[PDB]
Amino acid sequence: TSEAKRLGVKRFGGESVLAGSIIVRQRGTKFHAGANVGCGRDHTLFAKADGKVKFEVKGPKNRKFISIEAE
Amino acid sequence: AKLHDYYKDEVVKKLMTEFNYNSVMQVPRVEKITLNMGVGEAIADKKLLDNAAADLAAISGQKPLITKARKSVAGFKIRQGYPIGCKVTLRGERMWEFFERLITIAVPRIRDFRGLSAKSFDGRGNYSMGVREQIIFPEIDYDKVDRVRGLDITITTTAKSDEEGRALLAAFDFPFR
Amino acid sequence: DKKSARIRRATRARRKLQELGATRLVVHRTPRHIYAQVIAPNGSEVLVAASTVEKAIAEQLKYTGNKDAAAAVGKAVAERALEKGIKDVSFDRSGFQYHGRVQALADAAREAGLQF
RNA sequence: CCGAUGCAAACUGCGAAUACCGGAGAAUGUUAUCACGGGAGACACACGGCGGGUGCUAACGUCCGUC
RNA sequence: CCUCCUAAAGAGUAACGGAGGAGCACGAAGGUUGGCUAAUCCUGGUCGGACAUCAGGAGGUUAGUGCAAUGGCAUAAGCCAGCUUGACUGCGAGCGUGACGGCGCGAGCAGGUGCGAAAGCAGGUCAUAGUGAUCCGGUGGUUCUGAAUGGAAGGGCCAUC
RNA sequence: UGCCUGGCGGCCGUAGCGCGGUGGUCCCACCUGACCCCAUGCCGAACUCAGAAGUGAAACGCCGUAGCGCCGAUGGUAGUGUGGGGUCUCCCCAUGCGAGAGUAGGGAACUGCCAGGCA
Repeated sequence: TSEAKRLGVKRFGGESVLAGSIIVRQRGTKFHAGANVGCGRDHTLFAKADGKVKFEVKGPKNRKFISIEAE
Repeated sequence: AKLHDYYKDEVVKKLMTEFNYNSVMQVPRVEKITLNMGVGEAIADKKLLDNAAADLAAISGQKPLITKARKSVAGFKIRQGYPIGCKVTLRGERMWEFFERLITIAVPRIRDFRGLSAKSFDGRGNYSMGVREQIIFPEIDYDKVDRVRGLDITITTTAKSDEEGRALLAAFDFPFR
Repeated sequence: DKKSARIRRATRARRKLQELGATRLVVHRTPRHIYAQVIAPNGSEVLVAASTVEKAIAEQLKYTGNKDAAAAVGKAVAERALEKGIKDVSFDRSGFQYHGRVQALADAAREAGLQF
C-alpha cells in the first residue's frame, strides 16, 4: 500500500587511469580483478598502478577480468 | 589381516574359478561396514539415545558421532538440527574381527530364521539389512538391556552389477532365503 | 577424487602468488619419486628442476623416495639456485602438509642459506 | 502434474542500430574548449514532429525523453 | 534510509507510480592455518515409503550467505577442527559522488600485536537500509589564555554521555 | 631427433557427454600395519612412514565412433540513425549499420618449457 544509486563502469578500456582509481563500482562482482587490480570490502575494483585498462575473458567459467597494463 | 588371508586363499579362488576374470583383484572388495540404527524413537527422550550410543561404543571398538537432522517438516513434527541417530564407521582389522565374530555366532541365533533377503539390495551391489533383538549379540548382556532396538548393517560392494554382490554373499554359502 | 582435490586446494596459493609476480618453488611429491621446480612469474618456464629419478643424485640414495632423498633434492635445488641467482624465490607446498618430506625438503633448502 | 505448442513491466542459453567513455587520423571552423575575475538577466513558457506511460488502447484529454 | 520495472541496451529522467522492509543484529555471525564443501532424485533399511535417522549411486552449485527483497558467490563471499582480538593508534597518495554539511572505497608509511615454516592476511561482520547534524545540558586533561601581581571565577581545544 | 608418461602455463565445449579397443618398458594408480612425525567433528575418513610382495580392478594417457553437444560462413530476414511521403493507430521510399536460428564446413583439439623410459 527513494534516491537511485550510481552504478556501472566508470573507467572503460584504454583509459590511462591513475593508481587507486575506481574502474567499476558495482553491486557485487560483475568483473574480477586481475593484474595490478585490487578488490575492496564492498567488492570495488580499484587500480593499483598507473597504466591502461583492459578487459579479458579467461578461465574455464569464462569470467571477465579487469587488468592494468603498462602505460 | 586375520580373515583377509583366508579370503584371498579360498573365497577369491572360488569366485575366480566361477567367473573367469583376468585381474587378481577383479573380485569386488569390501571397504567398510557402517553400523547404524533406524530406531527413530529417541525424539521424546535424549537419555535413550545416550544409552544406545554407549551401547554402540561398547560393542564396537570406537565411539559413535551424534548426527543432526537434515530437514524440518511440519507434518511429522521435526525441526532442523535435531539429534536422533548416530553411526559407526569401521575399515580394517576392526572390521575383519567384527565380521568374523558376527558370521560365526550371531547370525545363526535369530528367531524365525527363514533366511536372508537378497532382494533387499540397493540395485547396484550393496546389501543393507536390519534386524531387531540386539540382545542376540554377546557383547550386550541381558542384565544391561534398556529396550529392543533395530540394527542397520550395509556391506560395501564396489561392483557395477548385482551378480557380483550375489556371488560375494554366496561366498559364505548364503544359508538360504 | 584425490588429484582433483589436491589441484583445487593448491590453486588457492597458486593464484595468490601470481598477483605479486615472484618466482615460485613448487614440489611434487610421489612415493616413487620427488620433483622440485622453480617457476618464473610468467608460468611457462622453469629456472631449475630437480628430480629423484635421475641418477645424478640417486647413486648415493638407497631409494628414490624417502626423507634422505627429499633432503638431497632440497640441497641440490638450493645449491643450483645459489649458482644461478634466483634471488629469494617464494615457496609453495602444492597443497601438501608441511610436516613430513615437504618439511624436510624445505629445511634442507633453507640450510644452504636461502631467505625464503 | 509428465511432454509439447504459443506468450510477458519486478524473463533471457543469443543479440542490433542508436547513445556513452577513451586512443589515432586528413580536412574545415575568426578558440567554436577550459580556468579565474566584473556585470548580469531569468526562475507560471506556448505550440508542433518523433517513441512511450496514463486515460474506456473513445477525447484537439493528461505527463514524459529528444528535436 | 534500502530491495526490480515503467525509464527509449552509459548515468539521470512522471503523476499518495507500481512494490515491501530496516529502522536491527553479531562484542561473535570479527581476523588468521589445515582440511572439508552440496541441493535435489533412484535404491536399501524395525516404521522409513522420499518425507523422525543412516549408505550405494544419478547430479555439480537449484542448497546456502542472519534479515523483507537483490547480485555475485565451490580458489564459495560456506563449514568442522584451532589461537587470538587488526573492531589497535597517528595517518594516508588516488578515486567515486554531491549545492553544502560531507559520505564511501583505497595503494602505502611509523609503533606495537594475532595467525603462520614462509609466502602473506587482519584498520570489524559477503555487501545494499539499520541512524543524529546544530544547539543545550554531565564528566577528565591542558595555565593555552586569565581585566596589576600569585591563585581563582569564566572562556579555547582535545575524548566524548 | 621420433613414440610413450608426469609436472608447470596459454587457450576454455574445434578442449565437452555416450560407446568399443589399447597402456605396465618407464611413469602413475590400488595397500598391507601403524603401538613409531602426524589424526579422525566416530573411522589411518584425509595426510605421513617401508614397493614390487601382485595387478592395471577404478581413475587417468591415446586411437576410432560426427550418436549428442559446440563453433560457424555467404545470403536472406526482422530491426534501426538520418531526410521525405502516405489511407499518418501503422506502413513505404534513397542511403549507412545490420538480428537470432538454421544450412555449407570443422572438429573425438592445439600450443610453450622441464623431467623420465624406449629408439
